[PDB]
Amino acid sequence: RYRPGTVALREIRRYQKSTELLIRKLPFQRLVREIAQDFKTDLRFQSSAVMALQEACEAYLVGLFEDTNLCAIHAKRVTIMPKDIQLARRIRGER
Amino acid sequence: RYRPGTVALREIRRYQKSTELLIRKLPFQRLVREIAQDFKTDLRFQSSAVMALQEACEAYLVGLFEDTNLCAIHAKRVTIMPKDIQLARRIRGERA
Amino acid sequence: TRSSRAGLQFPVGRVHRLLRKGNYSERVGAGAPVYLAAVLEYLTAEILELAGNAARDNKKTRIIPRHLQLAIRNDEELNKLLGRVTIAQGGVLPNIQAVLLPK
Amino acid sequence: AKTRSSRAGLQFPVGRVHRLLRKGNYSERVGAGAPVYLAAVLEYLTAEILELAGNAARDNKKTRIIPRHLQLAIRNDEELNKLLGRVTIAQGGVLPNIQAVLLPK
Amino acid sequence: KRHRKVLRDNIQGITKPAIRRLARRGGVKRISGLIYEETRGVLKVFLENVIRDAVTYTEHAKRKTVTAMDVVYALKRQGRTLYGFGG
Amino acid sequence: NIQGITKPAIRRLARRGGVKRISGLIYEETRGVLKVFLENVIRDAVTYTEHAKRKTVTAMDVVYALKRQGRTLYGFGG
Amino acid sequence: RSRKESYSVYVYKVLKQVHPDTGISSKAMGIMNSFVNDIFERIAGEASRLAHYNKRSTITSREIQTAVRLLLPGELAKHAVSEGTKAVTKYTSAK
Amino acid sequence: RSRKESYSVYVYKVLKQVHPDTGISSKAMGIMNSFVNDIFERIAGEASRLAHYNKRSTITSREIQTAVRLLLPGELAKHAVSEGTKAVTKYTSA
DNA sequence: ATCTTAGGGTTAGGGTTAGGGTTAGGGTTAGGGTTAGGGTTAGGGTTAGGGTTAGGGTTAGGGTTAGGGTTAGGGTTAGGGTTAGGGTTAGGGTTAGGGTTAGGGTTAGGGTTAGGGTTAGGGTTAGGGTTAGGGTTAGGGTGAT
DNA sequence: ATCACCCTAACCCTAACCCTAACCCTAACCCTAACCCTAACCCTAACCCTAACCCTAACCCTAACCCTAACCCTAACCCTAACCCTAACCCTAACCCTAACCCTAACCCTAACCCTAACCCTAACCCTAACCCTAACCCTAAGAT
Ligand SMILES: [Mn+2]
Ligand SMILES: [Mn+2]
Ligand SMILES: [Mn+2]
Ligand SMILES: [Mn+2]
Repeated sequence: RYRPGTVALREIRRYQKSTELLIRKLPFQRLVREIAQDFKTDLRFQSSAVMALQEACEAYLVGLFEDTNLCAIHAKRVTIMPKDIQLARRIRGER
Repeated sequence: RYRPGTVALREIRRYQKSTELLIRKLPFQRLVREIAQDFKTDLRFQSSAVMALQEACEAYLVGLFEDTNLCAIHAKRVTIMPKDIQLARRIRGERA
Repeated sequence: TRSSRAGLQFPVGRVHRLLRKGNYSERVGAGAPVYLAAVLEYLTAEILELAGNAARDNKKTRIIPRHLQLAIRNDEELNKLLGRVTIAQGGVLPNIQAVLLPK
Repeated sequence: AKTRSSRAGLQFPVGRVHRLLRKGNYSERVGAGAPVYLAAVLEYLTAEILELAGNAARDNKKTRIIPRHLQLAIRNDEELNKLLGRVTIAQGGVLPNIQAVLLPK
Repeated sequence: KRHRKVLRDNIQGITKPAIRRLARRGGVKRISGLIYEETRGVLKVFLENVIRDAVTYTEHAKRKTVTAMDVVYALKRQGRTLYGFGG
Repeated sequence: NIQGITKPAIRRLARRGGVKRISGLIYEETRGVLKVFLENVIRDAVTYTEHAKRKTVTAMDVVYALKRQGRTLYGFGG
Repeated sequence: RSRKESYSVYVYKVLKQVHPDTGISSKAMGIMNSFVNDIFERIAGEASRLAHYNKRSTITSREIQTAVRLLLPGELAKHAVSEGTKAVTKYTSAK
Repeated sequence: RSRKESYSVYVYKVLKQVHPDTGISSKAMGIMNSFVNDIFERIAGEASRLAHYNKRSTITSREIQTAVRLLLPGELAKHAVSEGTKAVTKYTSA
């Protein structure tokens, strides 16, 4: 049995060292068609159009988790909380 | 004698409801010409060019003090520290 | 005038000249300056409305930049549209963080 | 020499650059020197990126430059990182960095 | 030749393990329980904004198919310029 | 001249920013941040002045620099 | 000297139309002119790119349309598109 | 179909001059072409505005140069201006 | 809360400035009419996205133990804040010179237009190497005795 | 502080897939000539910037005091990591078809070119109301009984 934080630190090193997408492709494609179709019906997506979106989302989210962690560390915490995501988005001017 | 944090809160209300520039015009104009000479010698400035810069600086700084305070409050503090200005500037993407 | 024909105060004539002069495209449609002048006039009207109301509130008759600032930052949509713009002599909106407020 | 790229001593296409400037709606006219200067700047910067990326390909033991390499090269150079600061390299990944505060005692 | 399937609750497709992985690349040591629904909220807003603009481009092109370029053009607008999918 | 932007002038800017209390190290940090802001804007403004083959930095040169910096200013000509 | 343009004449007209008993300061008008120029460029530039993307040599009311849809807010774009379509229709009516 | 342009041919040339024993992936080249196009439009657009501001119809090497000076980091800009001035001079010679 | 204390918005007075009603003519925009091509038509190829079948194995969902990080407390030090009084330096009030920006005219040449010419490079096919994925290998650092 | 076991890193090679060198043919850039309006020179107006003087007085700084916020340490809970296993559902390589895209031939009207014409808007002036500046005033909490 590993101590709490060990597998966690190992995971950071694992995923930081790679490029593979981290969300599953079909669940993500469904979310895209859902959101899109519920703005304009009978839309088609080029396979790459969805991939371009997924790359964008994950790049966005990972960079947000960076600022989020900076905020949790700022408040002398180790664990990220909604108030950190919120402050990062506030300062980023996303509101 | 007013309690610590009373004149301070009153000051926020004063300057928040105001628009006048808060830096003195001549000390500011000097800083501008100083920085400029370090860029190109014998430069002239239109009166308005300096005013445009001052308006820009103060607008920038006030908005930075807003994010800074948000950071101080985030860390359960009331008073702003360099680490707050730094975090505001990092998340703003001004800093690394 | 073309502005008269479209029922606008804003200049259709000028807008057309600024579009082809401005290096946006080889050609400009007959409707493009009309639609643009209309949008520009609408947004001018929207700002002047809220600002004039804020000027009215300040016991004032003339709109000053403060009024434009209060109007812009109090509207969610104008604040978004002019979110990365600074109104010279505008000031800030009054807002004290509740955490700072006394006991 | 015969191509305009040959005359300017460039690998990048002066010919194409001129066409793209004219057909891109930037100005009524384009100077003879403008596409030459631009092709040169574009070629310089691609040489600068390819240099650092090829070096990172060589460390990761690879023969071929993949987007990871372009990402490591971009984000490890202060100036390229600034130039491409609001750009996303698809399949680039992140730079490895754990905050020292998180590290064990 | 006939009717498609209704699409609902697909934000739950962005699972807790998938969200953890994104936080690990972001270099996060520990994750609160409320983070998962919050990331879902933030991701939905991000996609709504991008897809809205992409679909506006598709529509302008008088097309039914959202292309990689439409997504690329949308991201550039959002100030999230993407390399690799054309342009 | 960087010391011309005094501790009281900096406190006023923090009050408009809605700050209740200010650390002692803030004054020298604001000075650092303000100098960077001006260096960046004036550098670009002077680059415009220079392109115009002018000696005099105009309001427009400052306006053009700010737009570039993504700090668009309303009221100085453009 | 040399001639200087302005939206002054129109801003005053539109003001006389919304607030017939309200005036405007030299600086407030400065801000109004700065505002008109910024949005003109924002829309004209977006429309310039739209025509370009779609390999089309002309900027039409359709390019202005979707630029407004891209640049304006949730409800302002709704009304601006209405006011624009209204102006064009009225113009097409009057020779 | 319809023909599609690319900086592929040149990126490969500039790669061989720099690292003659290194290759490039289909995607990495995708990123390189995206890079060339972005900076082309960043410089061309800035130069377009410069000529506009100064009431000039033409974009010259002078508009390209101050655009580079405005958009590039200090030292990249320093070398790009050198690289550029060199190319123009050589071109004017030939 | 009830006691004195400051200060800031309130009322009214009457000064100063700059809004906005005004003059003229300059240059912008409009209605004439010709000219050319961009873009609107209908059509077919032809690519390709959506939907389907298929399977199996990764990856997920859910509950379980307990570490160990989060957040309340109290109790220490000192850092900024109020207030004060001496006093540097800022802000107008109001001069003159002259380098600067630049209107405007004369003229040359750089940048465009044109069609034929041909060379570069896009899109085609295809052989072999670099990378990938499955087998065990050892050391490596982890966390219990 | 010693030994156990889970891990990643890294060796082996077999494995495929993607790179890059080949083919060629299509299409863009290149050469040339005459084209013109831009931007180059030139002189020199009339603009506005900097330079130097004055008078306090609003404003900054040192050095008065004590409030209470920040920081450390501790010890309360309980949130959230790590691990296990079952079964969904993703990924995979297929299959197919038709809507969707877009080529490329035909056509016409929209858009630009030109000139001259009225007509709008800029630059200017000058008046006067809105706003500013000052002193006395009530409201309104502020800190201590
Ligand atoms: Mn502990
Ligand atoms: Mn102290
Ligand atoms: Mn020539
Ligand atoms: Mn090829």
